[PDB]
Amino acid sequence: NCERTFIAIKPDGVQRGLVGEIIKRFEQKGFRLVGLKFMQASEDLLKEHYVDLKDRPFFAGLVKYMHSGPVVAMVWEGLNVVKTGRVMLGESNPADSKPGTIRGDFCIQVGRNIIHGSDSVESAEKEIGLWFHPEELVDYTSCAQNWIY
Amino acid sequence: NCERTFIAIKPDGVQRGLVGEIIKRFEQKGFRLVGLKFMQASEDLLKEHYVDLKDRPFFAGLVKYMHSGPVVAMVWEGLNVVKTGRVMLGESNPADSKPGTIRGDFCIQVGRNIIHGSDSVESAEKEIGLWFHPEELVDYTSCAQNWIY
Amino acid sequence: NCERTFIAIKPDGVQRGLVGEIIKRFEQKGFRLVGLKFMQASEDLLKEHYVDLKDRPFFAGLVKYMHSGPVVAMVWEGLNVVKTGRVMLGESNPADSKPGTIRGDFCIQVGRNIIHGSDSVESAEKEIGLWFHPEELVDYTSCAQNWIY
Amino acid sequence: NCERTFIAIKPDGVQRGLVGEIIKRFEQKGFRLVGLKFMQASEDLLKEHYVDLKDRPFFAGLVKYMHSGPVVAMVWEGLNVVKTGRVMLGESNPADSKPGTIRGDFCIQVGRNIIHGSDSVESAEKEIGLWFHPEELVDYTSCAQNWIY
Amino acid sequence: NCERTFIAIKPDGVQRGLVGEIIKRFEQKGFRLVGLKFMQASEDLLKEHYVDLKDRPFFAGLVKYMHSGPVVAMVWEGLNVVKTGRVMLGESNPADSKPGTIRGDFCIQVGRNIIHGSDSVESAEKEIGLWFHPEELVDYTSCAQNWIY
Amino acid sequence: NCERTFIAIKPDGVQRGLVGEIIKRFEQKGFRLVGLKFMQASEDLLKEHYVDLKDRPFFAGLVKYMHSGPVVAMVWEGLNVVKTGRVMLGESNPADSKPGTIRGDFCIQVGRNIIHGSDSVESAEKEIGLWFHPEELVDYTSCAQNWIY
Repeated sequence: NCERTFIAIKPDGVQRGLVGEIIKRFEQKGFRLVGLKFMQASEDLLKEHYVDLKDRPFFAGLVKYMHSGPVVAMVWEGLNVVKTGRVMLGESNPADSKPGTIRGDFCIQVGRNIIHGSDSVESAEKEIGLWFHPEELVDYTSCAQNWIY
Repeated sequence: NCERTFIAIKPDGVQRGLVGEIIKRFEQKGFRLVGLKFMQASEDLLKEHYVDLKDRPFFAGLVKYMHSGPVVAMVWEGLNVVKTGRVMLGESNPADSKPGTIRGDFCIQVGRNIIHGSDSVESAEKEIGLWFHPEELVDYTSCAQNWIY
Repeated sequence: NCERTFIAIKPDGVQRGLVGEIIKRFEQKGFRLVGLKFMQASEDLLKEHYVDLKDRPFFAGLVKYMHSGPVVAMVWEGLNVVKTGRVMLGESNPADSKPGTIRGDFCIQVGRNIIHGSDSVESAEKEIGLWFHPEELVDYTSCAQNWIY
Repeated sequence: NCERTFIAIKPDGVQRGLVGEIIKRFEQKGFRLVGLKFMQASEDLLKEHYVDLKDRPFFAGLVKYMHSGPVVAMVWEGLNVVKTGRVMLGESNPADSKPGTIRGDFCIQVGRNIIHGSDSVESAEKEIGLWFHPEELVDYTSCAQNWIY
Repeated sequence: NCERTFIAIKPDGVQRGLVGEIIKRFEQKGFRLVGLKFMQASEDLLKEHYVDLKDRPFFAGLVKYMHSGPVVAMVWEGLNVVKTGRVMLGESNPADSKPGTIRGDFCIQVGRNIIHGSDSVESAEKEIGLWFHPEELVDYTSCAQNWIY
Repeated sequence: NCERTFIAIKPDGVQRGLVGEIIKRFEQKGFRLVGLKFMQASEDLLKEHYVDLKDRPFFAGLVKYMHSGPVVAMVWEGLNVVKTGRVMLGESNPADSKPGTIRGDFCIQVGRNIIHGSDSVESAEKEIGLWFHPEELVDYTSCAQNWIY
C-alpha cells in the first residue's frame, strides 16, 4: 500500500503537450502523487540509470536523445503501483501496444517511447533514490483513501 | 434486441464522482437507458441480491460496505447488452482489468470495485425485478435506433 | 450550505445522449447529488409545474413536447447551488448563451432547451416537493466536503 | 514512413456525430492527414470497392446502406499506418472488439460498422487511387515529425 | 434553418492537430455538416477571399502565411449558424477571447488565429461559392433534426 | 514573448485530482512550461508570499490552510501570459467566475480557490524568485513555436 513507482515523461512527451493527459490518467486511476519535478537530465545521470541497457547498440543514441530536452519525473504511490504502471503504459514496441494505454494512444515509434516506467519494485526504489532527494517526497493523506482501499 | 442488463454504481463510485463518466460510456456505446434511480440499499435487499456469494468470508463485509452510502442503479437495453456490459466493465480483480474499461480505469482494489453488473440474462432479469418496480421502466424509442440497428 | 436546486433533463436532451455530460459538469463543479430519478412526466404534473408560464401562447406546445419522452430529474445540494446552476446552464435563448455553458454548448433552438433549472430558492423547494417524495432524497456526506468548504 | 492507409466513416458514423472523435484519435496517435473529402458514394464506386466481398449474401444490403448517406473518406500517412489503423479501429464483429478502440467504443451491430479501413498495403493503395484524385493528396511536413520519428 | 456558414481551419491549426476538436464542437452544438475538403489554398484564391482586407499592411504576410500549408474548409448548416459560429470561434484578438471558445482555448497570437469564419450571411455565400463547387455540398437529413428543431 | 507567470495549485486542488486538467489547459492554450515542482509550502515562505494580504482578517487562516498539504508550483512562459493566466483562471469569488474557466468549473467557495496566479508582471517575477531557484528553470524551444508565433 506504500509501494511506489518511478515514471519519467520524456522530451518527446514534453514537446507534444502530453504531461497533463498522463497525470490525469494516473490520478483518475487513483494513485497518490508523491514526487513531481522538472529537470534537464544530465548524461552521467542517464548513464547511471541505463547501465542495464548500456551494452546495446542504441544506448548512445538513447542517451543523446534523452539529454536533448527536459524530462518530467514523477513518483506514484499505491497498491501494486509498479505493475499497474506498466499495464497502463503499455508495451514499448508500438506494434504491440493496444488502444486505451498511453503508448498505444500516443506512440508510433520505438526509438521514442515518450514515457518510461520502472519494471520491478527494486528498480523503482533504485530509480527514486537516484533521481529524487529524500526530502522532495511528500507524504500526505488523500481524502479518497477510504474510497480506494 | 430487447435484452436488458442491470448496472449498479456503488457508494465507492458515488463519492468519487464517477456517475457521469460511466453513463457517458454506455450512452456513447449506444445502449438505451430504460431505468435510473438513486437509493440507499437496504441490508435485506443486499442479502437477497448477494445470496449467490453469501457463503463467502467477505459477504458480511460486502453487505456492510454497500449499505454505507447511496447506490445508483440503472437498466440498459440493447443487443447483447448483458455480455457487452461486462466487457466494458472489465474484470473484477484490478490486477487483471485492461486499460480502456471502467474498472481498469478507475479501480485499484477488489474490495471496492465501484461498479457491479449482471452476469447472465437470467440474473439480469432477477436483479431488475428485485430492484425496480415494473412501472419505473421507461419504454421509448430513440431517434438513432434506425442507425444503431 | 444545505441549499438545494432542481434540474430536469428534457427528452430532447435524453434522446441526444446528454445525461452523462451534464452530471459530470455538476459533479466536477462539486455539488452533492441528493436525488436522481427517471420518469415519464405526466401532463397534470407538467401543468402544475408550468402554471407560472401557463398564460403564454406556447404553453400547450411545451406541455405536449415535454410529455413525449422521459425526463431525468435531479436534485443538487451545495452553497449558492440555485444561482450557480443557472449560471452553468446559461441563458434560455440560444442567441444569448455563451460557450462553456450547457445550453451554449448543446442548444440551437429555444423550443427545445434540453435542460430546465429552478430560478429561485423558493421555486426550487416547490419543484422538489412536487416531483420527488421526501423519502427519495438521500442525505449522505461526501469525502470531498473538507476540500470544498 | 511514407506508408498510407484509407479510412472511410460511414453514413451511420456521420449521422451520430462521430467524425471529430475519430480524427482526434488518429491525430493524437500521431499520423499525418494527407487527404480529406466529404461526398455521397455512388453505387458503381461502392461495387468497385467491395468486389472483394461481392459474392456474399449481404453485398446488396451493404451497397444499399452505404449509398444512403454521405461518407467521410480520409488518407493517413505514417509508419505501419495500415496495421495500426486496423488495431485502433478494432474487430468488425462487436462481440469481439475490446474497449478503447473505435468499434469497441461506438459499435453495437455488425451490419453497420461506423468506420471502414484498408486491410493491407496493397488494398490501401487500390482504395486511395480509386477514391481520391492524385491532385487531392497534400504532401506537407508537420512541425512534430522530428519528435515522432 | 437552411442558413449556411463557411469555416476554414488554417495551417497553424492543422499542424497543431486541432481539426478534430473543432469538428466535434460544431457537431455537439448540433449543426449539420454540408461540405468538407482538404486543399492547399492558392494565392489567387486567397487574394479573392481577402480583397476586403487587401488594403492593410499585413495582407501580404497573411497571404504568404496562409499559402504555406494546407487548410481545412467546411460548410455548416443550421439556424443562426453564421452568428453562432462567430460566437463559438470567439474574438480574433487573443487578449479579448474568453475561455470556452476556440480562439480563447487554443490561440495566443493574432497573426495565427488557427481558424477563420464568415462574418455575415452574404460573405458566407460569397465564400461558399468561391471555395466549394455546388456539386460538393451534400444535402441530407440528420436523424437528430427532430431533437434540434 | 519571454514573459513568465507563476501558478500554484493548492492542496485543495491537489487532493481533488485537478493537477492534470489545469496543465492540459495551459499546454493546449500553448504556453511553454518552464518550471514545475511539488513541495510542502513552509509558513515563513507563505507569509513572505502573502505579505500583501497580511493585514486581513483571514490571513492566518489562509496560511494555516496552505501549510496543510502540498502545493504544485509551476512557471509558464509566453506572450501576455500573466494576463492570459488570470483570464483562464477566472475571478476569485465563485459567484463571479463564468463557466469555461478553471475556478468557474471546479470552485464553489472563496476560502478554497484551488488555484493561485500572479497578478502583475512584477509580482510574477517576485514569486518566481521567491519560490524557484534560478537553476530549476528549463529554457528549451518547443516544436510548435514557429506556428504559435
